[PDB]
Amino acid sequence: ERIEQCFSRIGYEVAEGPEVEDDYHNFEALNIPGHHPARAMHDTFYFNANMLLRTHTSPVQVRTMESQQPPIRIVCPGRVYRCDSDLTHSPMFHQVEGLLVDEGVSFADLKGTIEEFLRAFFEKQLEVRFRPSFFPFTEPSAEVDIQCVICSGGWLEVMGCGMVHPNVLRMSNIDPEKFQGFAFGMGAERLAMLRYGVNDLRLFFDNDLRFLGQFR
Amino acid sequence: ERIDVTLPGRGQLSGGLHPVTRTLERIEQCFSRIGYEVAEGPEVEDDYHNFEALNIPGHHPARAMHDTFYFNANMLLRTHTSPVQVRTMESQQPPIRIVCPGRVYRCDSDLTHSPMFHQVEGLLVDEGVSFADLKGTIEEFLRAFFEKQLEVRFRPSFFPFTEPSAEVDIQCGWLEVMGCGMVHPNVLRMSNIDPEKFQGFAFGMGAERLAMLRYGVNDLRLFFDNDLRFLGQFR
Amino acid sequence: RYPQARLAPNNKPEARAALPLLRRLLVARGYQEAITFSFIDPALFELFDPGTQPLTLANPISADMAAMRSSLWPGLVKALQHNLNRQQSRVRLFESGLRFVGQLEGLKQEAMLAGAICGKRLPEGWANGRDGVDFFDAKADVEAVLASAGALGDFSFV
Amino acid sequence: MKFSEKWLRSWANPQVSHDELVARLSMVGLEVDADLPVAGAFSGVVVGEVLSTEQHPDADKLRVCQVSNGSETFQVVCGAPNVRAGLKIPFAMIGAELPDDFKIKKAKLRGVESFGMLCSAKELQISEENAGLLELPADAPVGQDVRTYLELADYTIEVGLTPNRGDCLSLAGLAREVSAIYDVPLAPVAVDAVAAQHDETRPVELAAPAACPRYLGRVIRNVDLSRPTPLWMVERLRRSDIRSIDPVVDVTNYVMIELGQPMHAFDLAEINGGVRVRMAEDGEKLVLLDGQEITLRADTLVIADHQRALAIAGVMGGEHSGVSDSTRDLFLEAAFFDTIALAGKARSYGLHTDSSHRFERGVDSQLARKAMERATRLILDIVGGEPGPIVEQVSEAHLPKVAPITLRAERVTQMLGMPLDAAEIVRLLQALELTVVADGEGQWSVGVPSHRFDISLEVDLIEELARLYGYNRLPVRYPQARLAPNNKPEARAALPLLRRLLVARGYQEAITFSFIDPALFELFDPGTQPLTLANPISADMAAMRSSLWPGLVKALQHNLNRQQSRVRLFESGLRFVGQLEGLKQEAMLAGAICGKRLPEGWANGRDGVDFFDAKADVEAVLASAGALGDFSFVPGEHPALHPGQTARIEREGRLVGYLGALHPELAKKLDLEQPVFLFELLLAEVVDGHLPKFRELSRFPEVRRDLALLVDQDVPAQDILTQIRAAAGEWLTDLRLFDVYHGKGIDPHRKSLAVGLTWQHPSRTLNDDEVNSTTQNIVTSLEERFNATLR
Ligand SMILES: COc1cccc(-c2cc(C(F)(F)F)[nH]n2)c1
Ligand SMILES: COc1cccc(-c2cc(C(F)(F)F)[nH]n2)c1
Repeated sequence: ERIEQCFSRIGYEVAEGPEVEDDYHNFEALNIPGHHPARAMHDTFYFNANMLLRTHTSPVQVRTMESQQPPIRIVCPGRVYRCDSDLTHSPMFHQVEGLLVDEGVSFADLKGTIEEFLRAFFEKQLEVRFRPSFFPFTEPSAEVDIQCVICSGGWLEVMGCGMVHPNVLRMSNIDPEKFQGFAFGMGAERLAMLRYGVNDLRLFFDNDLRFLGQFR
Repeated sequence: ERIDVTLPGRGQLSGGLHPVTRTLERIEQCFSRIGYEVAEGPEVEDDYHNFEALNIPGHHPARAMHDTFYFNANMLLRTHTSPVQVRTMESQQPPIRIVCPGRVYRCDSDLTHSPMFHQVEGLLVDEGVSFADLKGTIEEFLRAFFEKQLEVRFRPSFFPFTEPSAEVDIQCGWLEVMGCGMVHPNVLRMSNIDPEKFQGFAFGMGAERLAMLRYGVNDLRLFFDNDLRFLGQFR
Repeated sequence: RYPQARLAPNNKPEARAALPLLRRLLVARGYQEAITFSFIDPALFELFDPGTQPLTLANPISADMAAMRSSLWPGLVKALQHNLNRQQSRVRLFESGLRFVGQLEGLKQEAMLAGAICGKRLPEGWANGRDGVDFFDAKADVEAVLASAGALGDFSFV
Repeated sequence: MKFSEKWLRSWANPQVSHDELVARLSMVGLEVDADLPVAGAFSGVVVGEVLSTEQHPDADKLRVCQVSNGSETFQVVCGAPNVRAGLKIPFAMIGAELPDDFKIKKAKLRGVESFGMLCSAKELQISEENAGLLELPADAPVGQDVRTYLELADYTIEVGLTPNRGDCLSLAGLAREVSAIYDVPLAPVAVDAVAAQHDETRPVELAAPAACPRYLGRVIRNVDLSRPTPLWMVERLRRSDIRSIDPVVDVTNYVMIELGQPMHAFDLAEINGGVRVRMAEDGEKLVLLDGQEITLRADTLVIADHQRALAIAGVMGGEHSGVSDSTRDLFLEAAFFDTIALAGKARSYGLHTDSSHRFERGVDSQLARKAMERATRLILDIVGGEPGPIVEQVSEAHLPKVAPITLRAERVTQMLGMPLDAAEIVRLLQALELTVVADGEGQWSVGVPSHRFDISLEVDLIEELARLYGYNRLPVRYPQARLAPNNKPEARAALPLLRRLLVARGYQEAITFSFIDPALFELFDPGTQPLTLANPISADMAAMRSSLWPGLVKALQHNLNRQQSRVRLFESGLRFVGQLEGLKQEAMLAGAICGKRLPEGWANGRDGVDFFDAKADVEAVLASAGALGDFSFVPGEHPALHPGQTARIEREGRLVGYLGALHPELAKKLDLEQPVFLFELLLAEVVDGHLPKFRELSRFPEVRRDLALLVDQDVPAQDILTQIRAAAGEWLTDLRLFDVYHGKGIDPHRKSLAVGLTWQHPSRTLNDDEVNSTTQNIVTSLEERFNATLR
């Protein structure tokens, strides 16, 4: 609710999609080739050769890009699934993904958006760090760090972002010469744990009333 | 053997909100979703904020006791939520994007008019604001509010605080629903905003009038009687 | 045209009980929302606020609309009896608005949330007890409001 | 990718401390995962040489040694089983400070004087080898500080590389970055060509040039594979997490880690008629060096001879073709394998090697020759032998070629939110070894070097610029937007609204797994085939839920077992209905309750929750958008619910959902002893409502009449209430069922329904005659439709 409010107040529309997705929307449309390791059964839950449980809410952003022409300002909260499960990782979790596609969007615009969102979210004028990273769907890309002012009980990685890849737009009929865009992703449980001081991620899916009752 | 029927459920059920409250919430939402901040101010105001700052001269008929409720020579009950927009302009420098819902008072009362009522006023002050920007804003607001792609008409009017100014009509052969205009240079100047660098637009609307159009309410007096037979209809 | 804006993500703090939130809570708790005139009869004002000089209007619309309210209670009670006289038994109302405390020099204009209840504790129904409302019914309503932002412990009823 | 900083600094030295370098690395896109010292701290330890050993005359486990530090001979008593004359060892002199505050002092061990100590790797925190003394190379410099000699003043930096930086999978790659980052000279290893000593070659055929456009081969005759890998190489490999196995593998690994070129050595005797670089035949069998017997596919590139496959190209060598103890001659290989042609191939056989990784990520297409010469020199140095000429087989047509990219300055300024100077742009791009030629005002033609496989577009160039400039040095702006006022329709019950309503109504919000146990699924949905996962995490998480109920019930009993009596939970989420072809993914709002109706309190009745408590909760939700009248609760049946206490919820005949008590048989099966009440609503049928349509308020009094109605115990109350409304005329303002009686005062198969009927005329007062008239028509209608009677 809190993540959505930060953006909906500034013109972002809440977009939803199906949890049972296809290879095109979940991978192909996002510049993830057929031979890419993310597609494997070691990371992705499958029903058959083409149908799966979505690994991210990125397919929702794809379905939006196909349906309409820019401007696009969307936030995509939802349940996502990953085959890699143990402590620190659950087979099901929640993440919010964002997308802004307009005529003159920059990496400076992205930095501004992310830095202000984190400040708004954590209710502090905290330091925000942008480290170069990689994603098939974005270029340039960054891993976003914040200080330990919200503890580990001197930086913490909280989210990722980047400028939408030209091929990602092109594939979804958006001219990369006319339109630029930025996208971002974050894990809801990671954020909740930082916010509320929750140590064990497994408390989120047990539904013990002694846990739940603490958030009244 | 332990069978039962489909009788009503046990206990308390929900009540509801007042139709004006529903209407104010709705008006605010149209703008808050696009960067407008909700601004509030006092209901007991001074002559400066309520009139002088809004380019209403001392000898102006609106100031008289036939229209304005007074406590003394300088203290009154606000005739509009415009003083809130003034207090905002004094406190900060542009950009300003605000909506000002609230209780307002007018001495003129009988049928079609109540001594107390609600209105929402808007203000946008930035570097390159135009009358085209204002038309766009108003037309899209009304469409959003009445949930229809209705025709919007702008008729030239007058206000001391705005120039140019317009009365805004919508179909159903037309109905006047709100007023607006480009903020007067003197209004900005008085509140330390340079009219050479900054332009702005403002708008005003009556909540009860809008609620009456939306819900089919005939008599404006139903709004302040609080008859449960009236209220219950907006659950 | 539609005006351009360099807008940044923002939000109010998480741990706060806003008035739109509280209104809906009271709705769910079986209350109807009333809006009453801010200026009341000086005699009514005196009944609820003995010894206080109201902030009185110089040109009131009528004499029974001359005093600025220092409580939403006279107005709520009046709306409650308006209904009682109109064949209503169970009247559960709430209002939010300003109170006017003091004379011009030192005047406090504070936002209040007030509520008034009467009649049976529950609506008339086959599954419902015919007990009349009491203090502890209103208490639960206040408790629910006071706990809306996870700070119920910060409050005490003395 | 792990490496020794000392070795990196020998190529490109940043002139900043370790801490500064490790910090910057992450800030330029090479995230450091670890930085550790190569050894423990100690002083006064030098290279010593054992001149003679003698048996200690008063302790058999000890030896009396004469040891030189290159300046003086000292008598040291030693108990290590490997201590012997000629041995080069770490000599800790008197005064030396060893780890864990161990100061070497003078000693008289069993009547014999000892002027120092000889050390093991363990004693010095070098390795965990305490088996004996750390035997140093025969040619070690006697007297030199052991930390100096063994390069112990060093750290191992580990980088978590991104798939686009395959070029950084070597010291050559990483040093090039450092040189760019810090604008410092790059000094790569000078690799002199090794001259052929003979003319023996083996032919090489490129049968698949599209998958291997370049292949280099070399004959190395009469190698002594009994010889050891030198310490410098073992240490360099170790500091990169490569364990020493054999001299030949160690060299091919060393060259790969040093330059980035994976290489392979074959036993020349195992090559029949020269090399053939070709695709495998379908079902071709090859035993790898690790013993794995792979059954190959026609899409897989192999290195073969004229008889059979020898290796799976660029991933792993075969057992037969590979070096053994009996090997006297070698055939060295350094080739370029196309990344596209190799992608996923190792994984498809369940394999992953340092070679497969580098080739998939990209190996500099021009590198093979420098690598070949380097590995030739190292092989001759380590195991001797005689090199023949290099056989280079190349396919010019299939070599990788990236077209030059035009970079526009305005596009850099736009993207970065600030302009960069032309000199700065050129300097940065040229440091990365890109070819920058000016192409008019604020435009360049840039060429991509052979080691870079991630650069093909203008945006990739801008990324490089941003990266090396510093992401955190870039400006901050908020995106512009032409925003118009907008809103969703007024008369709608959204899920955030409904959640808060349920909260206010005393519910706790649960979130359960979307995939459940197929056996649990079967309990709630008998006879339905769930949408089952092909690769579930466990077998009890194989079925996609068709209801939020199994999950809610399970969370409810989780709590019951945890000393909870009153459990009131709700969940919102998708249901999965049908198989892929026709699958419906609908959002649901479900709730589950048990225990006392009210929490424990002095003022609260101790009655337990029932159907009508859950009913009120559903009613409150269904009324959220002023459309309660649009819904009907009809007696229905559901397999998970009690058939005597189940309501089917409908809107215009369409199914909204169900409300009921959990079936006692299901409870038995789940070991649930308490009654549980469930509801589930299809959100699509709940969200729409109606906008208020004002109806004028009468100035006149209302009139009420009460009716006590005797009806058959089984006739539904809503059927009667509906008949009453139909027969009450136009002025009925309210109908209330205020009591139900099924007692002794009447027949055991009947029930009394006490109803209150209110009428109000909008324009006048109602008279008693007309009201009694209307009342009688209601009664008459109920007598004919239900054989009803007044009490
Ligand atoms: C950490 O997750 C992230 C980080 C950065 C970008 C994205 C992303 C990009 C897109 C799309 F559809 F526009 F291409 N969807 N999501 C996701
Ligand atoms: C019908 O009400 C209206 C119509 C047009 C303009 C305005 C208005 C202008 C201002 C201020 F303070 F900014 F100058 N406040 N309100 C109000």
